[PDB]
Amino acid sequence: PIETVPVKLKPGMDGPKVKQWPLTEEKIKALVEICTEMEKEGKISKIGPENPYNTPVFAIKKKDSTKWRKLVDFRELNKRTQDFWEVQLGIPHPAGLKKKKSVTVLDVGDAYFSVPLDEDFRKYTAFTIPSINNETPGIRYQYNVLPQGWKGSPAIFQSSMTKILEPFRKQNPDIVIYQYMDDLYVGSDLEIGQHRTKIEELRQHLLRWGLTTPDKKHQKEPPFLWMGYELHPDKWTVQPIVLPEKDSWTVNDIQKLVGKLNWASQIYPGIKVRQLCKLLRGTKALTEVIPLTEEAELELAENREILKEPVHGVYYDPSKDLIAEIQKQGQGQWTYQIYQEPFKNLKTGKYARMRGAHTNDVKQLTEAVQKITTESIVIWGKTPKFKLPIQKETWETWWTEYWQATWIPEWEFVNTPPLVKLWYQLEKEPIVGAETFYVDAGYVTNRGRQKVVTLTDTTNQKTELQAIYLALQDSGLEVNIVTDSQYALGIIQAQPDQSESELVNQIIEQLIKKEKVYLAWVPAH
Amino acid sequence: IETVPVKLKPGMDGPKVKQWPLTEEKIKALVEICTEMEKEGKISKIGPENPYNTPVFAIKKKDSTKWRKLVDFRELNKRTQDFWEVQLGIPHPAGLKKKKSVTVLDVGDAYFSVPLDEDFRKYTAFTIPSINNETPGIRYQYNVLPQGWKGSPAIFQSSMTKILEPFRKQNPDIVIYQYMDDLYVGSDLEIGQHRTKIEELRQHLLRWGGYELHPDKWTVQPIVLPEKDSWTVNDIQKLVGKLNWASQIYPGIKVRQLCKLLRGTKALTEVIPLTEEAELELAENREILKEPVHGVYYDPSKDLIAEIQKQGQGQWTYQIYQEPFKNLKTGKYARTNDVKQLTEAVQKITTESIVIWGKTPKFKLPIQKETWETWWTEYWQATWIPEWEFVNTPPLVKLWYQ
Ligand SMILES: CCOc1ccnc(CCNC(=S)Nc2ccc(C#N)cn2)c1F
Repeated sequence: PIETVPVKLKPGMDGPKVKQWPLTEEKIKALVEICTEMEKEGKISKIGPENPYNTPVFAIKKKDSTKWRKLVDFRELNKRTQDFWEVQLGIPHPAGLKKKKSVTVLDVGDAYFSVPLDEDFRKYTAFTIPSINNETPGIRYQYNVLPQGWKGSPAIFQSSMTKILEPFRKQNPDIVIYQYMDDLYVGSDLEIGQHRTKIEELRQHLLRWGLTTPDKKHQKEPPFLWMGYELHPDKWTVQPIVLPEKDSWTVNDIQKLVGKLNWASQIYPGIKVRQLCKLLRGTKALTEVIPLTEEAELELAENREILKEPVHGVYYDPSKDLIAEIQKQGQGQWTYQIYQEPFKNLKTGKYARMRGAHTNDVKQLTEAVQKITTESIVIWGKTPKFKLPIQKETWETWWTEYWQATWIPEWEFVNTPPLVKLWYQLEKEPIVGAETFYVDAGYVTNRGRQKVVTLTDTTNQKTELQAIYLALQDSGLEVNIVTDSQYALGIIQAQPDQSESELVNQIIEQLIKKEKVYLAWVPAH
Repeated sequence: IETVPVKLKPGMDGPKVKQWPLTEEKIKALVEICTEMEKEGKISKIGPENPYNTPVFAIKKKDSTKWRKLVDFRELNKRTQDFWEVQLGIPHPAGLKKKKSVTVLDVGDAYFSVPLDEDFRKYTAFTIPSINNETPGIRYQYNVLPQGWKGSPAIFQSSMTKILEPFRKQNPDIVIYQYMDDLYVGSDLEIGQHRTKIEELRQHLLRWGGYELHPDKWTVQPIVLPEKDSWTVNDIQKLVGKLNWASQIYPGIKVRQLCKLLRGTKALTEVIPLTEEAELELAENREILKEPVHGVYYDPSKDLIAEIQKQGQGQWTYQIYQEPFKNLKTGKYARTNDVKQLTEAVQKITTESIVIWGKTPKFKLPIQKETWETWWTEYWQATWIPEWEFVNTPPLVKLWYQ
């Protein structure tokens, strides 16, 4: 049988002592029968009036079925049971799989029941079945195996399974098994019949420890509709996305759509949601109907196109390098796709995350690179060779300049417009000949120029950039600007090309225009 | 054979740290190593009853094709009780930091001998991760004294001095300091004569079962002012700004005569001759900067902070202080890529801290967590791990250091 995992209650706390809710005499009977079957098979065992502990038990009918089912409430117990390592949350992404000749998944029967429970804990699983007659038994039992609905059942169960599987796996390196709750997904490049054979070795091997599996004639095989994607032994896509042809769009509708849209991006390249995504501005209620904008309609229609033809992602070929390519799908938007074979997509994807109020393509593209690397390390345990629309000369320039340190893996330039570039650079030295503006809301130049202004609804910082702006404004092709705002300085010294603040974006505009610009900082008073 | 009952600080519980994604290569490496450590009963697979976790990493050794398992017990150590290391608890030899040359040895393996208190074992839990989550992940916990845990060098201390008192007695001309898994050996002998005495210890250590630092040649890179032919308004300006910032440290810095050259909205490039009056001010400030601010003493009860700046072209700068502006040391580092470099500086700076004060400082790194977390293990070689934090450097600061 399986070796028991020692369980304990959280420190200080004691076992659960809960009163059994009242029960229907009809149920009282139904249970006694269910709890006899269990006692007979050994899954549970009648205990003595010694054990104070006790959790309530309920009776329900199998959804759309006519009979009785036992349901024990362990909430209190679970609040008293130590924390376990606990199952994984992260599931395998399709693109990480290697193609298998054949695959079949098995549903494990009464797995939790086919697993023992640490005796020193068995008591804590105590419950009672009220006796019909006013003065009669009202028998108490306690679990012997893993209780469905109990905190540590999954972990232990899975854990146990891994132990059971160990051997088989060992002598069948060709086979690849994936544990997922009460399902075993098995894949192999074995020839059809040979496959179906090991599947029989397994099933038995499982039966060895009471683990029952479903019978071939009623098992489950591809296509495998798994967590959002449709999995074939050769390729993979997302489960077909149908865009509603609604006439009246509401706020949930959109939010819902936008969400489903995002989903696709991981494989359907070119999907765009911006136009939809500014249909949500100022919205007042989850039920507000928003009439679609022209570009939104343009977008929706355009997305329907991409969704119309099913596309596919292929599997990971551990024999070939991974290749990564990025393009600028627009301001803030970057698209990328990973393939091993020339455009043989394993996965695709977008990147619109703006890290900070201000940024430039170089910085952002790098961040995109970083995002991908991370992702890749997780899916294929290795970093891809990048193909970027930026020249080393361009990169390495901004590189050195920046205060933060950064590093992009082995990467190759790809002359595929648009190309990321720096629209401007601050002069490293003050300019000889250029006018010199001393900005503080106004400025004063070495050439007599002045322009003190006042305004409405401003921020202290906002006023500072304002000045600089005016300076760029009224200046010629080459300017030397001097300021005391260390804030404005940091921003511009970053040489951003994009920002949320329109103001900034204007200044940026000025800068791209100038021939030469020297920005200098000076002390307070 | 008996195990000294170790305990976490009061109320404290075990670490449940996340395990950063590791590359295939690394995992394999860890899989081989651990499989071995298992055979030798050093570690053991654990059940789900154990909810604790410590990050593990694989790093390559300097001048060796072999891989080394690096466990990040940073948190565990953090919540591990203290040990009476006051009374005969080493502590720290002021002599070492000047003993000419010093070599660092990894004695981690020495720990594998001593068994670890069973009740404490569960906290050493760690996991070898798997790609794309195909499988559960190999789980283990240490049975022996684990390399990297602060409890190890302590418990072993006893037996450790035991094994060293002889060599000490033999070569009292040699300073021998232990830190976690490292052994700092200092001496003034000549190189050839040094590397030899080291090997004598290399083998004297085997009797029971590769760096090259030069402590004496370290110096406090101070703040410096430009010294140029002619001085344009800009120069003055920058000059004054820097001066203004430094004044908060060295109060004797006057800028009066310098700011008077700035009266007026002149053109940035206009050359300003220095009026003798001012010329002396510079001269003075210039002389006040020739040395670290007086009265900056180290406090053992306070955290030792470290800030690095990317100076550019492969040049970095740092400062070690506990209290703002009150720098204990200040230095620079010159070379690759930003990260490799950064990790090098880091390791170097830590080493010094250890050697000098006997503690790893807390670094404030000018990088992005994701990046650091991605490549740091690629070039890291130390056996300890300082605590770090990531920050954005303000443009002016980097300026004031060069
Ligand atoms: C529904 C997919 O289930 C699985 C998920 C994760 N892991 C496995 C084990 C074997 N996986 C590998 S490498 N091969 C593949 C390949 C194709 C398909 C399909 N259709 C399933 N698994 C699975 F079978």
